[PDB]
Amino acid sequence: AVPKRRTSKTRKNKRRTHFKISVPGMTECPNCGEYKLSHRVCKNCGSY
Amino acid sequence: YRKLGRTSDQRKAMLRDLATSLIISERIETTEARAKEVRSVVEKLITLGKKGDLASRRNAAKTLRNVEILNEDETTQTALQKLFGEIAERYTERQGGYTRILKQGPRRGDGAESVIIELV
Amino acid sequence: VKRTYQPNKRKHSKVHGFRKRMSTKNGRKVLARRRRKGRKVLS
Amino acid sequence: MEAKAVARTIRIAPRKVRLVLDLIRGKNAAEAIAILKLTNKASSPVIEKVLMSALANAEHNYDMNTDELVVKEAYANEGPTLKRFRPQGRASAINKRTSHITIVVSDGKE
RNA sequence: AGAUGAUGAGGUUAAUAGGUUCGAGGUGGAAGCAUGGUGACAUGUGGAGCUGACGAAUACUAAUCGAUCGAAGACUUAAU
RNA sequence: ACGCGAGCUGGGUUCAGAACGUCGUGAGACAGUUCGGUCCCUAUCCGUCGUGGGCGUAGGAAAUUUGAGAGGAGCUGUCC
RNA sequence: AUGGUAGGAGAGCGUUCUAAGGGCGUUGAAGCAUGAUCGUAAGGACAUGUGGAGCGCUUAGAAGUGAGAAUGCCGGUGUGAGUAGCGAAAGACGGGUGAGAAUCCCGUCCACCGAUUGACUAAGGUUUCCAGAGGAAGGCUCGUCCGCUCUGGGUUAGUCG
RNA sequence: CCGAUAGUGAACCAGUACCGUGAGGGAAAGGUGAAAAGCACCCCGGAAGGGGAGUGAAAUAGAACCUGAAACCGUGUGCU
RNA sequence: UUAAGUUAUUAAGGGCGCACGGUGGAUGCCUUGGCACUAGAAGCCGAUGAAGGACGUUACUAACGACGAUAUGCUUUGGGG
Repeated sequence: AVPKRRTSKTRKNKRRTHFKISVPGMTECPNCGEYKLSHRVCKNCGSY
Repeated sequence: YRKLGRTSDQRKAMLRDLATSLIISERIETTEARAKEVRSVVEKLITLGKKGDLASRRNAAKTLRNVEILNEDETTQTALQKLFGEIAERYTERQGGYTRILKQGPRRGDGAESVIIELV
Repeated sequence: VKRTYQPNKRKHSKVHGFRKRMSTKNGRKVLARRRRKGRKVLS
Repeated sequence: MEAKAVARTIRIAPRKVRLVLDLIRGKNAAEAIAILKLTNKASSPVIEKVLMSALANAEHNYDMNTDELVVKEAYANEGPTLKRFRPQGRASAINKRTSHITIVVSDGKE
């Protein structure tokens, strides 16, 4: 129920190798303004 | 079908509230799933309005809430009256559809997929 | 659930309090102690 | 030529800010701004503020062109923590952590 | 198909989902009108009307414009 | 670990209460009986059951496959 | 001749201070960091960076004279881990304000308590009351809001206690 | 004799914050610079923060202000 | 070209070293404060209201000191400029 040994930096950062953010799509808005979110008419100048 | 994280009665009441507000305003901002569910509800209401008969009027009053609109020229009508007068005439010739969903970005307090749903 | 210290201004000032401490020789000794220690409040 | 900007004592944890910082390191400024606009995380607008401050510093103090710049360094360091005795639980402690964010931007020459 | 992710069906040269129309099955005779009955009620119009997930058909609505990644068949020997 | 309570009960025994019989001057005891009597834990490592990502496999891909090995299965009756 | 625990004997290294002598220091002391240096050991120098005022050496003399362990004391900081949890309850839309809104204001609908989630009076608390202003900290999220902060105000008795 | 975990419990807000019904118990907390000359002005930003400029011998001496160790958290790279 | 054989290149992440940063408050230097003592006075008050406090007092004000409705002080003698 409790850990018997502490976790080392190596083990911690190994476990944290799939813990990250992906990258969005970023289809560049052909209409006008900032770059639109894909399949989204973004509130901040999107035209999807 | 979707449960929307609510109980049966809460879901029913929220759906008919959404549909009434949409009939009132003709475009509303909400979440993706709620929109994908209220779509069918409002479309069936418009079908009843196009049928136009008394029985359909009553079966639509089963669903709609009793709300008063402040129409232009200082006139007043109900959502039922609007549905059976104007929204039925606009779509007398169209066969299905009547609604369109347009995605927007996420909200701040959540990461909820915001959406506009609009009559066409 | 019910807890200790149901406050009461009168009982506080009656069982503690300056006149009650001065009414007895041993209560005059706690005041001398608090004065000697430098306590800002004596009662 | 390098232009730098740092934001000190931000009330966000470094573990959380570094996730989004890792996406923009080595990028061009425009695409980095776009990534930050399209990421829904609490630290995105803060990092955007820092980045735009750096670009403004480059444009005003060093007279560089903002069309040919890249994010060279981007990191978050720990600031001082704030201790709070959580009363809701049973006599536990809660550290509110904070970050010093830094981004530097360069044209890639000398 | 599935905790997520995977898997599979589809992305306008399109029936993937929704809607619409028609069905299947389920329930069991809508409203309105008329008639009879003092009245509760019953009868007819009429296997009526209603119907979530099932099926078919129909582009009315949405699956947009796009962007990224992605190789350049070694060397040695023996046969040929 | 008379396999298995960080998987479950808690009938038993034995902790505070009380009673019978016996013993003890007595406080109390027997273990001889009887009624009653609080079972904690967010899984770090190995392990196990499933399920993904990366890289590899002398070019890169889609599909169909061989099978070194591994697992499963293995019961039985009555009647003519 | 030289393995060695209880243990006995001996010789030494370092720390702070004092006496005397002789010296170093803004042309940069002690401390800190690095180094491929010296010594049989404890340990000692040198060089370079940082720092910005005191410090070594020789002989002797005094000790609060050397820590890795005491479920030691005090402070900092991790691990578990982006994990458990975020404290009983119906919300939806529109409009507004704003740098910024699921969470603030207004409106409509809906719903809940209803011998009570209602209204008074005592005890207790003691300015939490009201207007503006504010988002650093507090609020288990957010916040343009607040019982939070700042400024200024507010309690009227012959018959009430 | 101590020189800020020392030395009075207290070098500063001390027998004070705080705990306890009460008798009583009882902390933590020193250092900009010679001189405040304590950053005019411009830029990003809602502000906080910062980048220049400037004062200064010095601003990685900027009030979370002498020196600034280690644990701990990171970014880059040579070998793997 | 066909066989047989050998042997690479990738770093999602990790290890070692080096450099540069942050956190944090040890170390050194310092002293506003303390510890132990020597010598010399004194040994302490109070109904003429004490020791201790509470309320107040500055133009502006919280705390501490000083003071008391003559209130952040009054008169007077003597120093000082």
